[PDB]
Amino acid sequence: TVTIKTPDDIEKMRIAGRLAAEVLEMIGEHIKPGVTTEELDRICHDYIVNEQKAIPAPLNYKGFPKSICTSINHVVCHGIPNEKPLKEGDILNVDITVIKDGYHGDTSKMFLVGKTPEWADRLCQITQECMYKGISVVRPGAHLGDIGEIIQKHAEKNGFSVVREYCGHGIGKVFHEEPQVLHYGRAGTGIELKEGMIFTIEPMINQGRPETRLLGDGWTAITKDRKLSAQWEHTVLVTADGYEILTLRNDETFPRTSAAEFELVD
Amino acid sequence: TVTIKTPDDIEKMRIAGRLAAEVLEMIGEHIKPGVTTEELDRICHDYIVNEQKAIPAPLNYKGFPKSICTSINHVVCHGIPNEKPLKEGDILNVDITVIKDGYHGDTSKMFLVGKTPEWADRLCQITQECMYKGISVVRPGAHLGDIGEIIQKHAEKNGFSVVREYCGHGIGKVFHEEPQVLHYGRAGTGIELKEGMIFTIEPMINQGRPETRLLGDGWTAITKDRKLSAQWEHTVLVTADGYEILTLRNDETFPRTSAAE
Amino acid sequence: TVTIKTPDDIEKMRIAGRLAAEVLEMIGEHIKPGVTTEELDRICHDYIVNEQKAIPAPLNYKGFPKSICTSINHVVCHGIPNEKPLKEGDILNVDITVIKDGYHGDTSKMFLVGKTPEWADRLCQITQECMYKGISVVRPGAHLGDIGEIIQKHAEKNGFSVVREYCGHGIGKVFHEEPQVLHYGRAGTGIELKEGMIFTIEPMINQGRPETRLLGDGWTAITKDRKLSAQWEHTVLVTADGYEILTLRNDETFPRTSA
Amino acid sequence: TVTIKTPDDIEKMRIAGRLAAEVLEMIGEHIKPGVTTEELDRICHDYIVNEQKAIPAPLNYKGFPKSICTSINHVVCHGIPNEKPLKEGDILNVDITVIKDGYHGDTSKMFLVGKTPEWADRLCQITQECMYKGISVVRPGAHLGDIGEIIQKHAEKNGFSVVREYCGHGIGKVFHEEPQVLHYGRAGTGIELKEGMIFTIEPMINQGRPETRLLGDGWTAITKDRKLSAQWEHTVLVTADGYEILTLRNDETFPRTSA
Ligand code: MET
Ligand code: MET
Ligand code: MET
Ligand code: MET
Ligand SMILES: [Mn+2]
Ligand SMILES: [Mn+2]
Ligand SMILES: [Mn+2]
Ligand SMILES: [Mn+2]
Ligand SMILES: [Mn+2]
Ligand SMILES: [Mn+2]
Ligand SMILES: [Mn+2]
Ligand SMILES: [Mn+2]
Ligand SMILES: [Mn+2]
Ligand SMILES: [Mn+2]
Ligand SMILES: [Mn+2]
Ligand SMILES: [Mn+2]
Ligand SMILES: [Mn+2]
Repeated sequence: TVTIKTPDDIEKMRIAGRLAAEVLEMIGEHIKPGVTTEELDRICHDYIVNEQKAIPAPLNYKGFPKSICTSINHVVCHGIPNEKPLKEGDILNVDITVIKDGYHGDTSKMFLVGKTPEWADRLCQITQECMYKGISVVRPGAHLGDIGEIIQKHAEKNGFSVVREYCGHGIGKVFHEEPQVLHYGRAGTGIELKEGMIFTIEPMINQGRPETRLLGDGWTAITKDRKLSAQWEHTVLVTADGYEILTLRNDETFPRTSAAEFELVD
Repeated sequence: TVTIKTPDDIEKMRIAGRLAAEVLEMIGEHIKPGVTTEELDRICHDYIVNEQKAIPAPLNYKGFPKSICTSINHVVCHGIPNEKPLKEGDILNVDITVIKDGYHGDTSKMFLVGKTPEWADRLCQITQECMYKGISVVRPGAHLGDIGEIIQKHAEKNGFSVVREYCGHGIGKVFHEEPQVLHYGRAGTGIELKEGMIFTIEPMINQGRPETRLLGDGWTAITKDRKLSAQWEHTVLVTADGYEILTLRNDETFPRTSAAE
Repeated sequence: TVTIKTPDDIEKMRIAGRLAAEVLEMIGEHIKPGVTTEELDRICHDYIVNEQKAIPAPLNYKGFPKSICTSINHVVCHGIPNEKPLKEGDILNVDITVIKDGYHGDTSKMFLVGKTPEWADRLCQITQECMYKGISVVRPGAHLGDIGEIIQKHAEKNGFSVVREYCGHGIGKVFHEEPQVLHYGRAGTGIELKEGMIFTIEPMINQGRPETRLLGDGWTAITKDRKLSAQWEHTVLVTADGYEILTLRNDETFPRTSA
Repeated sequence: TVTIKTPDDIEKMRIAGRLAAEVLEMIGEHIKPGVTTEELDRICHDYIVNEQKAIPAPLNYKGFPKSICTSINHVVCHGIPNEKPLKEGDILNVDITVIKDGYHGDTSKMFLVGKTPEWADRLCQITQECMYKGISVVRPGAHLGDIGEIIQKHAEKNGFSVVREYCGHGIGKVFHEEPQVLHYGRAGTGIELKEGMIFTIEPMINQGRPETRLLGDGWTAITKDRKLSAQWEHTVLVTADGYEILTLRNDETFPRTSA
């Protein structure tokens, strides 16, 4: 069963969600050619632990040895931070998860490292759109398939493919719980959404074919065809009216809630 | 019945050979006019070390300063990656060796950079044909000379010459071991091939005359006459009844084994 | 290190070999269109256990769920007896191994079910010849490679191909022991044969390409091109000056031994 | 380069071989104490010319003055038939070659005349075994060395030595062609055999040391140490996967072919 969070859980989830967003607003300043993913990891780790008084959820999670995941270029997800420097032209996903007093906030974004090819930029833009469209359909009475279909149609119209081997997930006082949030599928299928459900929408969208391959560290997934892949992620609450993005950043213009979306249509 | 078993060493050589082949498959998509050979070298080195969790065997080998060899046009072999960009019309050999947990896989292939002249295309095709002919005679009871004869005949019939001062070699847990695999000679001579032997066939074929000379850096060999030179290389295992190419790529149509098409 | 059977081991292997042969001699009378391979399996099972006072070696061996293997048409080896009826035109391998007081006799033969097409008959014939040829070169001083070369030359010369990833095997008080016996290769290579070695020669020979594919049950191997495949097997003793076929049937005219 | 025979050549070589063998079958009844080798020569000459409509190949061949060779006792080979009678206790090699319509068949055999010295019969039997073992390794892919090695090991195990100064040879529409077939040497070296080659295996095996001495007649070779020497010879075809003995006699029990 999918857990239904109480009003109290939801307030604590807003808090965790705001912190994870703040790690991303903070780290952007440090991202330039030459900085290593491990130095970014150390910066996020110290911010989360020393300033936010919280804990990086990935750390030691099923063996994962670092505090954040850093996925660059043809890396699809779960890249382990290391001493390899960022190179101008890279696209970088920084994926944060913060646990504040037992509650998880999970979110990621793409960064452009110095000057980047314009078509890498567009992959990143289109992928964020896919995420935003997936969020736009969330409301009580929608079905999980609604989210997959709308992401999949937008990616595919743009000549990209959706990664099927990884999905979004319920999130709460546990990092990964039901449901599996697939980023492909058919409208009206899968479980029905209810107020108080909380889950991530985190589409991985590849420039070429959808298949991935795992490296020998057990975590780093790359595109089998070595083409680019981008991801963005938010933690989403189902509200009485529709959705609330718990991990919204201050640099984002997408409406935080169905209520803010209704207002702007006036 | 029982499913066939292979010695451990042989499966670890098949892994090393498949990795070496994948580096060539990978690097093809990066080769175009304007890319420097030192840039190819960095791309290959990072893919071997960071993704394959393996080691570029050429690196610091007898002092060689790079991770791959890049040999262009009248360069015969062992060209040192550098800051010179590839130009339209270049022929380029990229020669990889990977060491995966101590086992080596050694292979090279010719790339046509942009629109190349027909005579450079013909040199590359016939050199590849020479290599595949050499591989085709490999089986228990073949003699090393069979490989040199078949290559020499195909090269010379088509107007080309064989470089004599470089040869293929045994390979396994060491990068270079006995035997010397000459790309010229006479059938039925030299040692008899035995099942489990692994060695390379890597003919260097010249547009003009066979003589080469070594430059100042002690690695870069060039044709004496300054005409083109092409090379292709595979790592080959002698099997119970024929050959198995350990470094075969997905883009190759030649059969991986004798059986076996 | 290949085990060398002692004279007593040899008497015991002869008994097991004769029993495995008599299972094929027996089951032949039951094979016709309409009979299911799970019926054949039950009949062989009851014969080995209740009559011979022996054990069907394949039963529960690495999980194999039946007492014999029944490979039809494009199936290469290890087919699992089941509810499908034999059809007119099928070729069928019944592969038997009996354990009689701890000693194994392993043998298989092809059956032509009703009227069979000429190309199926030819394949079965040439595979039998291949197996007999492989048997004929066995003597002390020969090498395992002599068996693979003679089989593969006879197959290929007649347009057929040799399955490469499955082989014959030493046999004794254990079902599968050293050496691997490839049905392809070069004469004079591999281990040297000595009196008292016992092993199988069980070539699988394909109508089209050599390659095979394992199905979902983890056992049933089929030709990759779905063309026909045939197998014949015998358990073979290296004697002082040639061979002895421990699993010879009385329907066979090839000599029991080289002398 | 060794010549390769066509199928028509081979049918003709079969005829020449069979005729050569038939001379040895015919001559047996005339071998007894008191018969001279020149009488055996004349009888074989007349049989070949008058009855087989063929020609004795040794006649006038490089000066040789007779139709057959007859080598007795310590004579190793190429004895010239003459007026000396066979004596109780002799061992005698009769070496025949017939040309039939241009094709040659070359074969010899030992005869024991009456009561022979006691280790003379075994010399002759071991020499025939040596020849048979040489034949038994012939197939495409074998090496000439394989013949040399198997013969030499059997001879030396029995305390005998192999004559090195003479050898077997290619044969066909010519009496002596490539390659030299040495009766000593090392497995897996020398010329590799191919289907359609035809050559002789004709080991000369000495009771004592291997060295020979040539007599004044330029032909008759004897053992330097004067101990007994024996020889047997057949013409051998390399077939698709083994051998065919073109000069087999009806008195022999070794198989005509590997098949
Ligand atoms: C090493 S655990 C990383 C998990 C990732 N934050 C996710 O979105 O599930
Ligand atoms: C299910 S075990 C199959 C064994 C088969 N009789 C063989 O030859 O090895
Ligand atoms: C600089 S060492 C390069 C050696 C090369 N890969 C070979 O085939 O031997
Ligand atoms: C005097 S010619 C005799 C030749 C002999 N028959 C041989 O085998 O060569
Ligand atoms: Mn990526
Ligand atoms: Mn995440
Ligand atoms: Mn997530
Ligand atoms: Mn078996
Ligand atoms: Mn060149
Ligand atoms: Mn090499
Ligand atoms: Mn190389
Ligand atoms: Mn069996
Ligand atoms: Mn079959
Ligand atoms: Mn004599
Ligand atoms: Mn002769
Ligand atoms: Mn003769
Ligand atoms: Mn040889």
